[PDB]
Amino acid sequence: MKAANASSAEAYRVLSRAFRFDNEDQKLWWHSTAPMFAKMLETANYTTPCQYQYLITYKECVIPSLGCYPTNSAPRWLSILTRYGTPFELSLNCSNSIVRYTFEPINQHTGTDKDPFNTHAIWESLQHLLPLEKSIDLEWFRHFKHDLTLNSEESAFLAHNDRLVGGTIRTQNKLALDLKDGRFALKTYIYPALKAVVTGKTIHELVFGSVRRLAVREPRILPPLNMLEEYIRSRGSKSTASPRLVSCDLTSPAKSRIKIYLLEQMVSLEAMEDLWTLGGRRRDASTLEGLSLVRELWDLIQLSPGLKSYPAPYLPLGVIPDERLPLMANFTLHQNDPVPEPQVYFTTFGMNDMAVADALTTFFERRGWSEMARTYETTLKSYYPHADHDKLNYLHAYISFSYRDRTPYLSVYLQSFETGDWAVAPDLSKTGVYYSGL
Amino acid sequence: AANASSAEAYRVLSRAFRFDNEDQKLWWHSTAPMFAKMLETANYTTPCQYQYLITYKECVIPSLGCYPTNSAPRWLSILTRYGTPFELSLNCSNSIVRYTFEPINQHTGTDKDPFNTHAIWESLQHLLPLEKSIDLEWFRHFKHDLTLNSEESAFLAHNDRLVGGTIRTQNKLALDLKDGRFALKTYIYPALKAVVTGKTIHELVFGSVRRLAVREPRILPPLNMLEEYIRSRGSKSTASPRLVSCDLTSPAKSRIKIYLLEQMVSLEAMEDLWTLGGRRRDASTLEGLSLVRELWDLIQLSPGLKSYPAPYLPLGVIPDERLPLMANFTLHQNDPVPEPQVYFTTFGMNDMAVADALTTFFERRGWSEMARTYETTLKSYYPHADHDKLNYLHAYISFSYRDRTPYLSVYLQSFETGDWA
Repeated sequence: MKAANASSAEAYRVLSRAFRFDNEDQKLWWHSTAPMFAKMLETANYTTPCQYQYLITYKECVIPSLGCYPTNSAPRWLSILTRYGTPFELSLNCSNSIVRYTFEPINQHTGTDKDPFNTHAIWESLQHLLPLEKSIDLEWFRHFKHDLTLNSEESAFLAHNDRLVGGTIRTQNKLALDLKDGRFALKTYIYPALKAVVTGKTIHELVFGSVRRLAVREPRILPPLNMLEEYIRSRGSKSTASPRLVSCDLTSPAKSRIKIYLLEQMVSLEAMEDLWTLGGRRRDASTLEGLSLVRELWDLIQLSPGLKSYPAPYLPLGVIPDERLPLMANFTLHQNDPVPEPQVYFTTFGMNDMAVADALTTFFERRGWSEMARTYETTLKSYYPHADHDKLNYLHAYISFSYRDRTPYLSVYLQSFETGDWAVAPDLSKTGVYYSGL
Repeated sequence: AANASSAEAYRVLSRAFRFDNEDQKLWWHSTAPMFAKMLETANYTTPCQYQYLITYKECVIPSLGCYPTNSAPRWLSILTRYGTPFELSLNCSNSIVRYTFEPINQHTGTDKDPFNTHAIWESLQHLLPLEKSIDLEWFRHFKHDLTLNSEESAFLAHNDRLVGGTIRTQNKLALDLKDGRFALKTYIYPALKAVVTGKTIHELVFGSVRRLAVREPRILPPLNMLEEYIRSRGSKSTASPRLVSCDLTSPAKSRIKIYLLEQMVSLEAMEDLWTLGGRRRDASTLEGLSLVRELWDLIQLSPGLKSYPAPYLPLGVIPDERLPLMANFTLHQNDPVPEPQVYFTTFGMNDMAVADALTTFFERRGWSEMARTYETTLKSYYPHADHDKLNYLHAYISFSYRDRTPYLSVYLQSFETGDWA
């Protein structure tokens, strides 16, 4: 029978009738991403006024910061945000039905000699969002931006010496919005890799150094920072885990959570357990309860185990993945908890989407999330209603898990590009060095 | 200002040739402008240019599989970082062009040959009649010992967790084009054989050469010395055996090479391979070492330990990687000491910078013609590229030194050349 299509979502259709677009790229970005976004909000039980509110802020404040509409046939900025280098991604917190999105701000100077590593554009996006949420605070943002991203003179140096960085993805920072209660919370993610190159320091040194400087004025983050650094040092110089980025909430320093992210190139349950417990340092009842759910998710998802290289820097659009990625975990430095809190990522990108959806659905049923369980797969298909669904192997980028207040928090991060009726407006998943199938 | 698609032999043969499928036609136009221009610039006579290009088109192109794109299933070869199964190389010291390829046929990657261990025999069938001096005695020995057989292939296909992401190439062929003939070589990759047999690659390679040495005892002394050197590096060594190659010719004339991957990119690591940990201290070794050091200084490889990279890259994607070194050791039948050849693995580095470094090296050896034209010719292979931003043309540079003669070869991206698209 005729199946659900996200291009039918009413808020999408109504807003399309109302909006001014002065630029073809913004119009394309809207029609490419809004069907899925509107459908995701609807299915997550956002009220109709909230659906309008969040889509309008997205169109007016965010779309103009997404750059040219991405194609393989013209130059575009390649973002670390997705494997295809596109600068936008939706995520759903399945436990509390909160929609989130992340984007990499891009403007006219991005990738030119005025801003060759895209270190300046974020300020222009912040200019547009700030008036809408008076609780936004940039104190920590400013600190990490200064310490962990390229400044103008480092940018000029690296641009003139760009053979040092070749095909490296250049993203310095992204923003994320969590959509709740007619408001939004803003977060930043900061990528110190190129700052490490220009300074001759390691990412570890930059990140731990910057947080320690912050801890002079906010001493409450020091105990978990110290524990995290001890855990890291205990793994030795041949460790499979390495620090790669930081994030923080753009809110009052009293409340903001700093997260430090470790890439974990060993894909194994043992590696994920070691991260979850920080090498047996984090052993309390609630942690061990959460660990049983990590193990259940591990068993359901069936990631391809073993050591993983870094992948190709990006995939051209239209290309079917033939790859498996490292794991990742991050650690929150809670102001009221001496032990860092882990969140782990099951990196599913490249795996069969219908099998991942089945694993998620089983997990949802086991948690008694009966709404999520019966709607998830039908809704996911509606995002890409013209696709050969059983062959897809790139919709689920990763699944994140944390356990706090004895509550499982599971989020899915999903390909968000050319959704709904876009596709109408030789089975590669099963060849190459990996097999992906139902 | 030159364009490889102007090469006369390429233009003329393009007017002459029958192609029965689009894949072969695309392979020809993709690779032949560079191939023809390379033969021209290396001073091959006109009849030689035609002879080698015709044999390539008729005997090799039909063994290259489907034309590589990102939108259709294809065999991913270990020969290049993009998984394409063809690569040209130029010996810059003697102006000899070589090409290497991985035989592929209709059964490659199917349940009949899931690791592409059988296709090579068909390619050999097409080449054998053209060159009377091809001999397969050592080939059959090494292929038996070091590549997967049908049973092992079926076992690994049903236990794919053991293979997971790994590039599956078992064996490649190489042709050296000299004096109206060609010399045929094979490279054999025992990694998956090691998985199924439980042997290390070291055990497989050294065992197989020891077995051959029963019939050819003259290879034993250099093999023993090489193994002694490897053993002296211990169990945490940054260098490990990865593959073997040999000539496909009379055993009396054939050289076996054993290849070590060296994860530590440093002049120290390079020198230790060059001297076999101080075992080679003769005048000739030291003259060669002088040039190794000069090349190291000019090329400026990024030093430090390097991980294995992604198994391959999608076509079109510029790399962000720096790679391990490699060295091989020749077992000469008339020399007790193994001879090293070292590889400066340049893939991922700025190509114009590497071409500048090679140009300086050539000038310094008095190779005036080579120095004057190297960069112009290289640009002519990819005439529409933004040359100063290229970082994937020079895969690696190899170097050996013997009989007062420095042998420098370049191995080059060979795909979508001249006026492509």
